[PDB]
Amino acid sequence: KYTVITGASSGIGYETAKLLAGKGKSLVLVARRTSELEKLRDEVKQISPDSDVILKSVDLADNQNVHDLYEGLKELDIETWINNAGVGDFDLVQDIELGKIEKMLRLNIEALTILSSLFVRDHHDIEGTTLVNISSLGGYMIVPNAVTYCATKFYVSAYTEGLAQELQKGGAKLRAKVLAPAATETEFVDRARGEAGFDYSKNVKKYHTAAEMAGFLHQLIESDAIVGIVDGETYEFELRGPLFNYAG
Amino acid sequence: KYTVITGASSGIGYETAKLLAGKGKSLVLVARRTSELEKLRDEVKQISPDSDVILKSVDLADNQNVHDLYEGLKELDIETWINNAGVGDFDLVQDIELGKIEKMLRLNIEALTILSSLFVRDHHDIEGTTLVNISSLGGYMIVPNAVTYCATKFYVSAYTEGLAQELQKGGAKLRAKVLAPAATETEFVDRARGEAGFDYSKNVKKYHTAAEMAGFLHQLIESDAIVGIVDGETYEFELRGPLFNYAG
Ligand SMILES: NC(=O)c1ccc[n+]([C@@H]2O[C@H](COP(=O)([O-])OP(=O)(O)OC[C@H]3O[C@@H](n4cnc5c(N)ncnc54)[C@H](OP(=O)(O)O)[C@@H]3O)[C@@H](O)[C@H]2O)c1
Ligand SMILES: NC(=O)c1ccc[n+]([C@@H]2O[C@H](COP(=O)([O-])OP(=O)(O)OC[C@H]3O[C@@H](n4cnc5c(N)ncnc54)[C@H](OP(=O)(O)O)[C@@H]3O)[C@@H](O)[C@H]2O)c1
Repeated sequence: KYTVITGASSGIGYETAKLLAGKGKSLVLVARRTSELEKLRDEVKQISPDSDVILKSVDLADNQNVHDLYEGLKELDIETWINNAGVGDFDLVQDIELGKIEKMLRLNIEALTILSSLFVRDHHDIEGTTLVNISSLGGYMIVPNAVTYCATKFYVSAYTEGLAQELQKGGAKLRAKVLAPAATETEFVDRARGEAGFDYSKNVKKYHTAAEMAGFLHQLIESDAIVGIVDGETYEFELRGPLFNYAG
Repeated sequence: KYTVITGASSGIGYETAKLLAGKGKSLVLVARRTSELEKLRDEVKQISPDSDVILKSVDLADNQNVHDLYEGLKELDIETWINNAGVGDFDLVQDIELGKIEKMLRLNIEALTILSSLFVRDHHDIEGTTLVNISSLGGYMIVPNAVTYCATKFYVSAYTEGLAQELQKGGAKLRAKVLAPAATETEFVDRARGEAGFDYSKNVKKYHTAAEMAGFLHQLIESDAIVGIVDGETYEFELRGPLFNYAG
């Protein structure tokens, strides 16, 4: 029985793999950097010798890549699916690189939608399955100079909040949860601005570590809440219900 | 000086074209059905003989099609650009057809974002320019049995509210606005559920006509408001500022 983590090679996804390793889970680790994946597998195996680990070097910004990934995993007994892979961009709309933004839409929205839909299709009446989508506090609150990114996270928030409440109204066994982290110390900002070495310690007053966020992720799965969100003012992690208006 | 209307071959975008023709506007009308576009052009020319009308039979669910479209109109004086083309789907996530949902993302989110981005890049400091993105009350309110579509309208809402406030803080001359219609008598229902014939008169208790929505759209342009949103209870058209939290 497997937990699937896209974007496992660094950051939130990486620390989540090490946490579920310590809980003895078997994992499917997806990302492009095979070198990083094989590195994380070794740590998983050292943490948890009897945990089986499958790697998938896959660029999820391509739509058939996404379909092929899920088709390759149907042989498997998946209890948890985590759409963690995701990139930002810090730029005015007038200055964006259309190709980077397009890649972002395809990763942040499409891959997550395709994978959520296929998983929902196949696991909606299977007891004990969970679907976790990673959004951001920026999916509930627009941040200046990250308009296009925030909009992809509002999509993930509204998508997953609606899907969660759809499954509840339908008595589905599958559970669907959305995580909304705040400043988390990952490679997200370096990747977003295109240059490495941004120092959270020196530049950001409030932020969680990736290992902390992996724990909040684990709390969310182990709970009845649809939303696990970091409050922007207190920086507390709160398990709670949907934030967006629902017509049901 | 031209107003670009995507999804002009029916519904809101069509009635808008006629309304603007009655104002003497020149029009770029984009859609797939050349049949419906030519017919509209005849009607526009009868309304307004000296209005120039350019037709563009384009499928905007293809990202290269979207790019080609903008590049073909870079030789025009565009004052207003209206991202109106969009489709819905009524279905549980577990039942969606992956292809229709994917095209919906490509149309509702990507095309709108690509055309929004290029227009902003080229027009932000051109006096008297306006960008209008057509969301829905479903972009501020999740609706059961339409989770994915709502999600795409939440994206359109957050993106355009973000962009609008971005341009304001920067002293742009370009104005960005979002229209959030409620039940609007168009082909939208038929296209979502894949068969023709849905009767608003007999099935929907509250709804605007497509001509009414064209009027709210026009009043939105003739306003200093970022959001024009129909109230779901009273069905009043309200011109107001953003609805989502902004961190600026
Ligand atoms: N960090 C924060 O402050 C923060 C705040 C709110 C939300 N988030 C959300 O956190 C999630 C995790 O990101 P992170 O903060 O941990 O950042 P990160 O350290 O940059 O990790 C991003 C992950 O996504 C993978 N990825 C990126 N593009 C990919 C692609 N095209 N195909 C496949 N995998 C791809 C990366 O691996 P490869 O490079 O190997 O492909 C990596 O494993 C994201 O969804 C992000 O939006 C983060
Ligand atoms: N009607 C409502 O209840 C309601 C409420 C809120 C929001 N809205 C929004 O209103 C907007 C306009 O739709 P409508 O309600 O007027 O419905 P509609 O009558 O179906 O019009 C949609 C338009 O989009 C065009 N279109 C669809 N797919 C396209 C594609 N792939 N490429 C290019 N053009 C495409 C259609 O023309 P072709 O098929 O000829 O290409 C048509 O002109 C949409 O954004 C919709 O979400 C509608």
